Amino acid sequence: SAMIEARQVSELSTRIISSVQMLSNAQNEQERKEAGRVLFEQLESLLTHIKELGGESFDSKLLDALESNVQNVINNLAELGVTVERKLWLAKEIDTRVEEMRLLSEELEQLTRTQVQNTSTIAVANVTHIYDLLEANKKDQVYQALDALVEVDLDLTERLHELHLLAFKMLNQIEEARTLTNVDRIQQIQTAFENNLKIMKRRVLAVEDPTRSKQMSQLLTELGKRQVVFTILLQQYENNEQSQQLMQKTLELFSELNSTVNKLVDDSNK
Amino acid sequence: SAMIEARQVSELSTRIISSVQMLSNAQNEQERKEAGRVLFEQLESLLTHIKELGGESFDSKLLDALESNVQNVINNLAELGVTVERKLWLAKEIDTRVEEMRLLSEELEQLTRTQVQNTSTIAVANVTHIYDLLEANKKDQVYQALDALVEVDLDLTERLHELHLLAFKMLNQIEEARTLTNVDRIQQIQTAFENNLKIMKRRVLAVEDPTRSKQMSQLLTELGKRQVVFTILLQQYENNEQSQQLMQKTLELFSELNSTVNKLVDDSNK
Amino acid sequence: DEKICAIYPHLKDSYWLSVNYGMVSEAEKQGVNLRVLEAGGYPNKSRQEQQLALCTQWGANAIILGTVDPHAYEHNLKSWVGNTPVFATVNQLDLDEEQSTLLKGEVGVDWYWMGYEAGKYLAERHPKGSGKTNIALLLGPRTKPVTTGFYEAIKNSDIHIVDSFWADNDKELQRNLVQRVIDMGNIDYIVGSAVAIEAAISELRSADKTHDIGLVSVYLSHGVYRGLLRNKVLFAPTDKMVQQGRLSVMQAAHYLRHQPYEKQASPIIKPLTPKTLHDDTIEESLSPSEYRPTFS
Amino acid sequence: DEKICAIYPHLKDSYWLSVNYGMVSEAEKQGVNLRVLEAGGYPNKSRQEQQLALCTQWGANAIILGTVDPHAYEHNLKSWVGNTPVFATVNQLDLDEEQSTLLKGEVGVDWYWMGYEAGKYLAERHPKGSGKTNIALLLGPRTKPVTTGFYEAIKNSDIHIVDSFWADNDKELQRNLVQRVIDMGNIDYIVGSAVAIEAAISELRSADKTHDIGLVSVYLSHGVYRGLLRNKVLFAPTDKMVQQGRLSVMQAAHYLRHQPYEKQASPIIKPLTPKTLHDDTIEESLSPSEYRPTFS
Repeated sequence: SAMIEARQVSELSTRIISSVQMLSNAQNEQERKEAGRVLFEQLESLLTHIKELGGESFDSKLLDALESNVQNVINNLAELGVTVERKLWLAKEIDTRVEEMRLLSEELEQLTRTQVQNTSTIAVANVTHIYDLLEANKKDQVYQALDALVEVDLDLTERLHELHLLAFKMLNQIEEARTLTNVDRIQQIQTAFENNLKIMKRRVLAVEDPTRSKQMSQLLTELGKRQVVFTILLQQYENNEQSQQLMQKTLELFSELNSTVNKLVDDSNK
Repeated sequence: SAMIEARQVSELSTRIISSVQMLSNAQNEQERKEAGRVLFEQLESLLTHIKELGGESFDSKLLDALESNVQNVINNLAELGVTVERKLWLAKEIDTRVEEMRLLSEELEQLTRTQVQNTSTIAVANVTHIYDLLEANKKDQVYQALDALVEVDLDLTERLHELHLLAFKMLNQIEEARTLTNVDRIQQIQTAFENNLKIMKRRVLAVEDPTRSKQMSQLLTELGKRQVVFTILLQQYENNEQSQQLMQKTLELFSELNSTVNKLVDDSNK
Repeated sequence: DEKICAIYPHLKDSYWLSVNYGMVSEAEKQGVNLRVLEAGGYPNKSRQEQQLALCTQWGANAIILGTVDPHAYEHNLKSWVGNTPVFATVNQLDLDEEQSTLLKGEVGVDWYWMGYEAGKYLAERHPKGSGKTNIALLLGPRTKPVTTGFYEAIKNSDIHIVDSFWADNDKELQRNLVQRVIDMGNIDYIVGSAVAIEAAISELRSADKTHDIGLVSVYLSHGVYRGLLRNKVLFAPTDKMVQQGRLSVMQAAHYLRHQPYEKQASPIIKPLTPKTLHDDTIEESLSPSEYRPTFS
Repeated sequence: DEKICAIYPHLKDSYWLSVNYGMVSEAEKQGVNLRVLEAGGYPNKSRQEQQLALCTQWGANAIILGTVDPHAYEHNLKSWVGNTPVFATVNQLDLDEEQSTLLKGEVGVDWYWMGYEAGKYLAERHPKGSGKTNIALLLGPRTKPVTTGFYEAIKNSDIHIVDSFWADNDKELQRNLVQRVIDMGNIDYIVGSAVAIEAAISELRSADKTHDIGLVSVYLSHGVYRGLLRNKVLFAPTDKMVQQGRLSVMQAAHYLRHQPYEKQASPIIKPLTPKTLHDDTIEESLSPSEYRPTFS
């Protein structure tokens, strides 16, 4: 009757594994609740059988090595079931935190575009003015106007294009961040975002324009704060790594469990 | 003696699975050559044993159902071992094809920056000229100069900033493409790259500047061609999807195989 | 000092930069504490909703609002501003009877008349039987007042609208269309938005087609203005952008200070041609040169 | 017509735009078929290598080359151009004895003398014992000829170099440094690259510190020039960028047409101050206005 349970165990062992894999590749807090809930029942069975088979022998050394193999297998499915739990949370967090950052970065991109825009209009307004000065033959004020056109407008038009270019890059980064799975890229974008943010923070402070500099410095310090989204972007990866090692562990444990349920199916042959 | 092989099979079954998983998560054409080469030997053993056990019974219905279960398990490890083979190739292709595109996109970004640059210098040169015209009291030519400053320079400065902004976006896309694992993002970037490329291709044709328009139109048509990198970026995903389903199949097949090696361990009890 | 919080759809063009100037200028003369906020642009509905709410938290005694969409806030205004007084500007802000409680004033212009004025210019230039004339219509985004009025003033005028192209109101988009028009080469005039005429000015110089295609703007802006000043444009109506800005502040100030004020004020549209740019007329339309966007 | 293929490190500044003009201008007068190529910028080594190779495939009879790095091609030139004749321009192109086979000519200027000239200006402005004077040094990227020569002309001159800042030669980078200098506020002059002086012109206006800090450029460009013209700059030397461009074409043409030519030509540096901008002197330094980058 020990062979009756042994095979019964070897049989349920396989269905368990295919239930953990299933648990692993679960997506919402439903496919998780399921692939796991059945993982549960399948386990309570591996136990009833592992228990009965636990009577067909009384070898101290083996009965303990069995009690042990079953716990390890249980803690594993446990730690793994928690990982798939933590995964769903990280995804929820990241997707949330990113979008927050996007709305900000997008505001900043538009706020810098808006300024590039204004500089043009004003340059045109500024040139129109020169036509008047020129008419009235106020030749000095003309020279002075042309000076400003260069020392101020043409110079600002460039500084702002440059600034808007960064805000644009900084946005593109936040857009790629939400679906970043590759660890090296997460590494790269993180420090790139950190460096960009820094020069950006400095370029704005120098721009002589009250309300606008504050607006931007604010947006920047705010984005700077949600910068941690990158750390948690790593944990995502770090955790999926775990989730995979655990799975590979499950196999060694089930192998070890049976390599013992077998040594046990004997002794009842003595 | 049939129980001697049955357990022997159940034992090697587990070590095989953990060898396919290992094969799966292989990276260079070496960890592949290995995790698989041992997958091979472990298989040639599952066979010697599955063969001997093939003698302890002569039930036509079962002996055939066994011959069948073993082939399916073999074709599987086979199809899977080919997938991990195709994977390494796709990675090699993509990483290559992307970099090709990057060098081009980067050239285009610099070529458009270079033009923004020139427009400034010329605006300054153009304004300097007005100082002379103003001196000589050639008041007409001054008005005309101011006209050009607006109708041509200030207008070009914007058109080019806009163009350089696209080339910048188009580059950022190619930089994210090489580590794109997420299918939806690959979908998005692909059509985004396709749409951008199109307007870009049009904006340049209108820019009145001989050598430069050709240069860019060339770079653009060239990038347009390596656009397929996106399709193969999907195959990457499409293939990794396969590779995972196959793994889940391996379990059902090994389960089915033993669910038969067991029904077979009997009949030798008759 | 009373706190007035203005809110624009955006502040990236000659128009609103000019409205801004008047709002800021009057806000000074009127002796009130101003604070202006600009949404990201017309498609930024959410942003403006929060700005409306932000204006309230700031403790605005009165809120001037340039809707980002007419029918927005129609059944929500109070859930954003609460019980604060709102004065519409430039854009039509229509609200349901329950929400219309807050509307203490409106400043604007019927854009039908803007297009009409442009239409009338062309009509008198080419009356019935004086000779068929071809037009292109770059009026922007997709019935529209500007369009309707333009058509009404054309009715019975030997002027023919060959084709009509629409596209967002972005420079590079209009420029594209303008070029499309230059290629069909059988047109004599391009009636379009200020941004399109602006584009056409350069495009027509580049293509040397100046003197071959006349430009008529459907509204004013620095650029279209400077274009007029330098005979690069034929006509443009002005709806006094600067003045609309003042009026709105005046309303709000008067209301709070319990003074008399037209509940529905609106400047008087005025036609502009190169030989008729009257100083006092533009001073109430466009912001001065060098003047930069001010927010308080 | 002989085919001459020129190759620059880049073509994004006043300098090379000016070299380009001369190369294109002479190339016309000289009656040869020109084709110019520009690397992405100085850090683009690979790109230039392929352009060199591309020039050969084009069948260049002669190749003018503005190295992206002196020691590059030092032991490879032939593996890129083959057996084609190369003429160095602007930048020093040194090759090993085996590769020096191709060097049919060199056009350039010793930049030590550029910095020297700027140095000399300041030295005569403040001789020994006339009163301590403080300088800032924004010379760009990290011994350097410009620096060395500037120091040699300062030696024994009551002029003190308070601090020295380096950074790439980008406008926004120099601007940053310029601002850093304005804050330590105990400086009287800023000797820097044309791009830095250009930046300082605006920064000093913005900070109203004009008339408080003098600007000395270590080389010329439109902008630094216009800055001189309008007394916003005190001094700048010119190494005749336009002329260097001509000379190089002249060499190449003469060589191929078996004519006499200086194997190592170099224009004559000339000092520039607001009251001394001689037409013929700038005509050989800066490209004309409106002139746009030409590649054939």
